[PDB]
Amino acid sequence: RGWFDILDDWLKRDRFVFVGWSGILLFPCAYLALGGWLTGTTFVTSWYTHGLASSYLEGCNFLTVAVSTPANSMGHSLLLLWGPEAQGDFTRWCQLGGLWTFIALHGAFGLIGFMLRQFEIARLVGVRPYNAIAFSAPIAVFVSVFLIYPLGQSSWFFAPSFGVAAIFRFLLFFQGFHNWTLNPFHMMGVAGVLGGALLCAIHGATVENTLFQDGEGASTFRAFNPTQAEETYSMVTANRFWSQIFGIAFSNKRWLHFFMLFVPVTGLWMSAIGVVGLALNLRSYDFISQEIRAAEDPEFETFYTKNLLLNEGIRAWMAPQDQPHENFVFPEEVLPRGNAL
Amino acid sequence: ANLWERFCNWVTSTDNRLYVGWFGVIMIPTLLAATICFVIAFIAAPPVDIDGIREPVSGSLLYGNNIITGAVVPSSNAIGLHFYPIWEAASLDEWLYNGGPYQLIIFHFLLGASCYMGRQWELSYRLGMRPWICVAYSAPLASAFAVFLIYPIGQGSFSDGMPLGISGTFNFMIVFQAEHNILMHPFHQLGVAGVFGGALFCAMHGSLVTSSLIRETTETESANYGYKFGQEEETYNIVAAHGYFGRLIFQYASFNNSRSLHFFLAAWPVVGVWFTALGISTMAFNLNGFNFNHSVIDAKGNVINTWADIINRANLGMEVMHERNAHNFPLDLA
Amino acid sequence: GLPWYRVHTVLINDPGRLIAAHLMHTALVAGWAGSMALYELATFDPSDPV
Amino acid sequence: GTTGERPFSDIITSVRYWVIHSITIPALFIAGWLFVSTGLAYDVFGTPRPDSYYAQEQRSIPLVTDRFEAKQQVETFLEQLK
Amino acid sequence: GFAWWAGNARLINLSGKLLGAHVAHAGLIVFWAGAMTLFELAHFIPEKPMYEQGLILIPHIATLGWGVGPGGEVVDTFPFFVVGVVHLISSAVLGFGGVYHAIRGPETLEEYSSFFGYDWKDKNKMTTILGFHLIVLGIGALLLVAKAMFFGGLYDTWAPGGGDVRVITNPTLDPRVIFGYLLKSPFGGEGWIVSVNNLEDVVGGHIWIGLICIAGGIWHILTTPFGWARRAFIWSGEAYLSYSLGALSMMGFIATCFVWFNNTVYPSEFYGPTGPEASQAQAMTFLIRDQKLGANVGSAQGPTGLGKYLMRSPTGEIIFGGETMRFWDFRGPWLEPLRGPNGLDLNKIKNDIQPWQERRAAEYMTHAPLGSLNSVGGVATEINSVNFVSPRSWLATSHFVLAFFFLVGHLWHAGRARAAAAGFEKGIDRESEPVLSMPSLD
Amino acid sequence: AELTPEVLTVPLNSEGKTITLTEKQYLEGKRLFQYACASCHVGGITKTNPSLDLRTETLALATPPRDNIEGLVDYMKNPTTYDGEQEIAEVHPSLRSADIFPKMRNLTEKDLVAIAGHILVEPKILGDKWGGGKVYY
Ligand code: CLA
Ligand code: CLA
Ligand code: CLA
Ligand code: CLA
Ligand SMILES: CC1=C(/C=C/C(C)=C/C=C/C(C)=C/C=C/C=C(C)/C=C/C=C(C)/C=C/C2=C(C)CCCC2(C)C)C(C)(C)CCC1
Ligand SMILES: CC1=C(/C=C/C(C)=C/C=C/C(C)=C/C=C/C=C(C)/C=C/C=C(C)/C=C/C2=C(C)CCCC2(C)C)C(C)(C)CCC1
Ligand SMILES: CC1=C(/C=C/C(C)=C/C=C/C(C)=C/C=C/C=C(C)/C=C/C=C(C)/C=C/C2=C(C)CCCC2(C)C)C(C)(C)CCC1
Ligand SMILES: CC1=C(/C=C/C(C)=C/C=C/C(C)=C/C=C/C=C(C)/C=C/C=C(C)/C=C/C2=C(C)CCCC2(C)C)C(C)(C)CCC1
Ligand SMILES: CCCCCCCCCCCCCCCCCC(=O)O
Ligand SMILES: [Cl-]
Ligand SMILES: [Cl-]
Ligand SMILES: [Fe+2]
Repeated sequence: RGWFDILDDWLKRDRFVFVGWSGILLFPCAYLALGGWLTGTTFVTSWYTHGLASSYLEGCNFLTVAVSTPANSMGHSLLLLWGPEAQGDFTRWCQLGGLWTFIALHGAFGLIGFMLRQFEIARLVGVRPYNAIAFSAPIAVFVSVFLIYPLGQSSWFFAPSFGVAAIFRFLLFFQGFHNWTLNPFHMMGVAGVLGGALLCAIHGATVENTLFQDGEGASTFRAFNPTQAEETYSMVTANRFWSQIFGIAFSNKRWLHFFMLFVPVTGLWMSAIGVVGLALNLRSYDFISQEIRAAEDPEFETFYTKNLLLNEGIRAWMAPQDQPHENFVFPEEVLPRGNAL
Repeated sequence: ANLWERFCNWVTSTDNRLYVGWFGVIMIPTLLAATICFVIAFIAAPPVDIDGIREPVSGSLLYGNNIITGAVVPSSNAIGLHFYPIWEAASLDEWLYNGGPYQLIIFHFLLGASCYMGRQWELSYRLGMRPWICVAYSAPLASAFAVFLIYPIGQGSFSDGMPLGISGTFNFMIVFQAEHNILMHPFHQLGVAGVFGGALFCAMHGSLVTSSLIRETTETESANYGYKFGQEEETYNIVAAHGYFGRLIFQYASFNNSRSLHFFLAAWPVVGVWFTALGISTMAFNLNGFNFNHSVIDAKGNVINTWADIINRANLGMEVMHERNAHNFPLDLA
Repeated sequence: GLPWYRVHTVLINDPGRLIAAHLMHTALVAGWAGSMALYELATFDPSDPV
Repeated sequence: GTTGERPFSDIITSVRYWVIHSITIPALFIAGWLFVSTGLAYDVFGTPRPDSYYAQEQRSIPLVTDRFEAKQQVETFLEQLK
Repeated sequence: GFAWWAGNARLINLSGKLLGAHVAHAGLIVFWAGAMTLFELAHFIPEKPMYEQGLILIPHIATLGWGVGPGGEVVDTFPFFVVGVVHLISSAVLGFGGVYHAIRGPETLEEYSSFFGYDWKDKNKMTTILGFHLIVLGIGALLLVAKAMFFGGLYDTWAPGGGDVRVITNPTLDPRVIFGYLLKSPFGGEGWIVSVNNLEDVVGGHIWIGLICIAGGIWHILTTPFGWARRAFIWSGEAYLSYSLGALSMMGFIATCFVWFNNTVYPSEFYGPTGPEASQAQAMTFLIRDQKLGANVGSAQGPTGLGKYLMRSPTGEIIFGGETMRFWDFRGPWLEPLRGPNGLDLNKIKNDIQPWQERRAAEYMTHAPLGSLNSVGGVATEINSVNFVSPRSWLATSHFVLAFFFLVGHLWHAGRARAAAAGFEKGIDRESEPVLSMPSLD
Repeated sequence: AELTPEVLTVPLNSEGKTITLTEKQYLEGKRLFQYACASCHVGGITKTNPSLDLRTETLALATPPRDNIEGLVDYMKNPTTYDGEQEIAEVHPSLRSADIFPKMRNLTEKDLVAIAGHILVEPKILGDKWGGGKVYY
């Protein structure tokens, strides 16, 4: 009963916001990541890294503000405030992109803290740690997209910038340059996200429409007691219903709920893997058999060839402005263009 | 013992392995017709002149497509919104060239799926259930109406409806973004929130319940066998689940009422998808996403680009390239 | 019985058969290396390192 | 269902609460206001004023192109306006 | 036994308070009609086309003959002021009656008077209230006829000389025309009732519906539902609401398509060009421009081998080329002078295009119903400059959304009405669970 | 950068005389351009005839030269074709044709100068963007 145990006592007291040992890591880093994003989106430009306005102060709205990535010339610099690029000058730090690494790195350590908090609270309360386990999917996505991806590329510049429209731009980049929609790891992610949304809506709806009548009122919500031992809806009627509507139905509440964990978590892990590939430009860009035929046979056309022409439009039309450091100059006569448009 | 009454009793029988019902009387044929035509077209249909410019697009496996690139191609721009059943063609050869199968499939499928939703009401009534599962399914169904029927109505042609193919789906998405800037449309944003959140809440609920299963099994057997079909006792401890999650955030951010929680699980993705279906359906009438192109300028009047302007550059490259031989005039007004 | 994804837990309290499984894995890996080296030697052209 | 803190609905219906926060809340709003209205926010964060994105006869972006001289590059850009 | 968020459901069996709600709500509808019109008038500027100005009520008034002259030029704004004022005043009268019945009047009506009181399960009384309202509606439709035929007429976009107000002296009575619209296919080149393209048919249809609605109103006051009808329906207030939600939904979808395709009772002079209209107009504009330069537009082969300016439709009709091939079913007063029996007549095209048709095509082309949600006009990649979104896009999108949600409301209340009528809207009786008494499926 | 008198200084006539616009004038001409002209001329192009734009270089080669306040004011009163050979009031908004182009009815002589001034100033600010089309958006 020395100081360590006294501190333990205090960290683990049952207060309105539980702290724990994990709170020491989580709360500063989460606060700082959030604080950095609101600060930058309110006051800080992207003029010197991107050639873009990006704060409310400059005229931007909620959709177009962003904490933009550092300039391609920073490489993968940590861009520490006290480091050799900013040299302690907070203002220069801001203008060089310092807030992006600040947010990304504190965010990373906050996500670790949050997942540790799921472990800590679960241990204290006596539950199994499946929520912590399920949160690994958010972490894998964040690390693969925000850290691994630009680390394989030339710089943090090609990471996503923290903003609504900037992320929209990220999506469109990955189509024109990586053809990401053709990637089977992205497709499994899509199935997991949509599969989970479906499971969510269909399981809630089912429970709400196989309720036992446990009260007299038209509001069925009141007729539940959190401590009652009885299932509040009929798993048997739910199973009959779905067996006869769809052919198959769940029969095991435990598998059902484990399936709901499994599907979106697996989907997100799969897409993270694809993004690791894209860090290396290891794309699912082409089908070789299609290009061989198409090159030899000018009447062969698929939706696959049509989308690559779209991709080529995106690259030539967006690259000068989106990659200013490359000083691309494309004269009018070189831009790919269909007829009239 | 009356012949019509026996048929009626078999139609609505709760003892059939799959429920038929009156909605199913329409659903079974129309879904079979759509499914059979789709399977045959995806394998063996010849190329379809989707954009009416005598530039036929190959969609089927036998004409050099794989699973990812194959599609049943939308019907020709030359047809517009005209009805093109088989019997309106001089020959099946003609019907195939112009994209007839796409029309057959989407109209049978939309009917059969609409009857699918009714069948969900219907069996709920015969089993003594509450009625609103079909309301949840109306979110996906409205979404299929949007891309297969409503968007083609507003643009004037089934040739701009979504292809029945994987890469064709992507083509549709890209061209939609160039013509409508859907990413900047708040109803698509709500749909992303319905779909991301639904996946999130799926995972949350599945992990919280799984976290609080009551010990019923040994280490050497699946915990699933701790639940027996039709047992009356709940299989998990929601108060333990509430005590964990409430401490993870704070107490009043966690449900302790199962009925509210599952209603929320139902409501959130259903409503976000309603909006995203409404998004497609209103961009069918060209009320497009937010346009901040050149919204920021400096004291001289120089444009100061924002990320919206960068988006626009991408959108331009999709616009100038799509359907590259189909435009003769400068504006792509539909 | 055991679910399929737990078949290898029978070794947690059986050090000898854990050692046997670890040897078998080591055998597989070293054998992989031998086979991969040989495939590469059979297909490698050494006539131009430039 | 409680851990000992004063209930929120107790606090913000109380007179002492509003006696204090009818001062602290406007005062912060005003501070934030003045942070921008004085032009301090621009200087602190380095954000270009509407008249200082470009030199007058200039349409090149003042883009940082070096990692270790980046700080000097920006300063060179800022002088090219004064 | 309802929660605050289902609180209006407490009014189901309170006929006097329910009346207050319906009448107060009618007052809100009349208020908005009044107030929105005054707002549109206070902002209106006659030098500009209506569709450059965000107007949707003033164009409805204009279409009825009031305030406009030849070509849609606004001549006199006082009819507009009057419509809004009168609606506005009338909403206080409806507000007064509404709040009086909802707060101070008898909570239920059936004790106070056997005439105004009603029970939802009284199939005879319900059909009498229906029949009364049918009659009102029949009168409603005749008031349109009366305006068209005896009180000034209606705006006719098709009138020779640019459009004008025209009294309608020979409304179409021929049921083969009137009901024939009801039997055209909703598909392209047919368009079901949305294809109605002259005021004679519009007015004759309203004569028919007016009479039919009066006949049917009278029918339903004098009869009770027959036995098949008795056994087919649920007889409850929520079921009746669900039926009307279904109908309003269907009606909203029809209105959406109406405002999108029809340029007769939504004259393009007022509402802007339709999507098809604008697309056709661009092909006209560049056909005109190019022929002025010497292009022989009929023989100009485009890049695909199809005509650049003119091609054939699948049934042979000469039509505009390019992507607008989809839009050849379009008909408009500025284009029809060029149509011969085979479609667009090449000799008229070479010799008889008029300056006013060139103006109109340029205007409609540059006012196509494409625009951003923040009202930047044009294609989605256009820069800021033009502040414009067509009334037709506003009116189509808004009513598609309302139609959609009213279909959802129909499902909600139809399903619930069925379950409450059978006694399980509140859940499954644990002691009498239907499934537990059925044989298992396998 | 800012909207200095030098950028606001534009040729008045083909003789070489010049006139310096106020910022008020410029902003008023931009508003009037949006109200009466942008529906066809957004960004300095011409939607209904892209072969003719409002770039200063193009206006200088028009007959009557239109790269000046007087040329532009006259064009808004009595527009011609690019070679000056035919008057086109019947299909182009102008004061001569305010009967069929009613947005021109309320335009005074000083409005026309502001519109003319805006047209001449804008390529000085935006350069290639003005009249360049989507390629420069
Ligand atoms: C040194 C590495 C190592 C070791 C020794 C173990 C050992 C174990 N794991 Mg762990 N595990 C690891 C890495 C490791 N794991 C990694 C990297 C992950 C993340 C993917 C997991 C995720 C994981 C889960 C989720 C579970 C285990 C479980 C178990 C136990 C039973 C496994 C079993 O019977 O599988 C049986 C497996 C099969 C019969 C077939 C699986 C075939 C796989 C999917 C594909 C084939 C791969 C290929 C043949 C060779 C590998 C290539 C490459 C790795 C070199 C056992 C103690 C289980 C447990 O906890 O039980 C209590 C359990 O549920 N593991
Ligand atoms: C058009 C919208 C509308 C209308 C007309 C009504 C009407 C009604 N509601 Mg419903 N309700 C609505 C929306 C509406 N509600 C919504 C959106 C909600 C959810 C927030 C509810 C929730 C709700 C509940 C929970 C209950 C009702 C009840 C009632 C009824 C009794 C009200 C009462 O006793 O309050 C008395 C209220 C007051 C005395 C406060 C003042 C109200 C007045 C009327 C303000 C109007 C001022 C206006 C400017 C007057 C102009 C005066 C001059 C022109 C004459 C009444 C018929 C009650 C009911 O069914 O009883 C069984 C009930 O329990 N409603
Ligand atoms: C459809 C709507 C409706 C309905 C069903 C009722 C029904 C009723 N009201 Mg309410 N009421 C309404 C609207 C409505 N009112 C409105 C709008 C107002 C405000 C003006 C009132 C104010 C009101 C008061 C102050 C009282 C009632 C009372 C009554 C009851 C007796 C009515 C009676 O004997 O009149 C029989 C008929 C007449 C007296 C002659 C009325 C003929 C009218 C004026 C002409 C027809 C108008 C036309 C159809 C539409 C208007 C024109 C417009 C288009 C410009 C009855 C339950 C009484 C009650 O509850 O008892 C305590 C009571 O004291 N009503
Ligand atoms: C708001 C209007 C309205 C409403 C709600 C009702 C409601 C009712 N009517 Mg009344 N009716 C009305 C107007 C209305 N009527 C008018 C104006 C007339 C004069 C013509 C009649 C004439 C009338 C008669 C003669 C009878 C009724 C009867 C009935 C009852 C049975 C309705 C039924 O079974 O429909 C369900 C409809 C069907 C089963 C068949 C409809 C087939 C349609 C035409 C095909 C539609 C296909 C397609 C999906 C829609 C597209 C349009 C299509 C025409 C192309 C019910 C209480 C019956 C009753 O009991 O009277 C005592 C009866 O026999 N009504
Ligand atoms: C970065 C940095 C830092 C930190 C900072 C921080 C910590 C900050 C924070 C900040 C903050 C913390 C901020 C905040 C802000 C907020 C705001 C800005 C909000 C807003 C909101 C709103 C706007 C809302 C509203 C609404 C709407 C709109 C709609 C719906 C409803 C609602 C109500 C939601 C330091 C110092 C370390 C240094 C280094 C750098
Ligand atoms: C007995 C003996 C002997 C013999 C031995 C031998 C003969 C051996 C062999 C061995 C071997 C020869 C082995 C090998 C192995 C192999 C393996 C083990 C493989 C692996 C595989 C895997 C794992 C893969 C996977 C995958 C795939 C398939 C795809 C892609 C991805 C991945 C990579 C994952 C001697 C004489 C010496 C001595 C005496 C005794
Ligand atoms: C029941 C209830 C409710 C509702 C209510 C309602 C809905 C009401 C209505 C009411 C109304 C609906 C009202 C109305 C009123 C109106 C008024 C009061 C008017 C007046 C007018 C005036 C005064 C005019 C004037 C003028 C002239 C003559 C000329 C021009 C200018 C001016 C505008 C100035 C609530 C939910 C809240 C709650 C619960 C119960
Ligand atoms: C005015 C006009 C016109 C005319 C119109 C007309 C003449 C109308 C008609 C209309 C009508 C005449 C309609 C009808 C409709 C009907 C319906 C809408 C139906 C319904 C049905 C249902 C809903 C049923 C159901 C069911 C079943 C099926 C089974 C049993 C049960 C129940 C009952 C549920 C025209 C266009 C010339 C032009 C413009 C103006
Ligand atoms: C694990 C906890 C680590 C948290 C680190 C906190 C960072 C402390 C912020 C203070 C940085 C000030 C440096 C700016 C001045 C340096 C001058 C120089 O470059 O030599
Ligand atoms: Cl394409
Ligand atoms: Cl075209
Ligand atoms: Fe659950």
